[PDB]
Amino acid sequence: APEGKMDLIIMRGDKGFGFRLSGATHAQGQWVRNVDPDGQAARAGLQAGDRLLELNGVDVSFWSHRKVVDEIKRSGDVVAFRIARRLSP
Amino acid sequence: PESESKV
Repeated sequence: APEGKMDLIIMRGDKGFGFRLSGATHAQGQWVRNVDPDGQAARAGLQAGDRLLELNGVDVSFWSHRKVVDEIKRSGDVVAFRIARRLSP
Repeated sequence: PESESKV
């Protein structure tokens, strides 16, 4: 499996960013399990399977699921992700 | 799952 990295910027919607994060409760890191096709993440091009590498220019690949989620919720109206994406698929 | 959350 070869992957490529990409940077993403997502404005918060009124129900959030619009995706379900999933992964290590306590590297490799959390990952995007599904994304609201009408939500803000889909609009910025987050896709299922995207694996979270950086949150607001901070390496977050080795964190707990809740520290990542909490900081995502605390990011305010905008968030930035760097992610790793399967390339062959 | 291992740990899931909507954001």
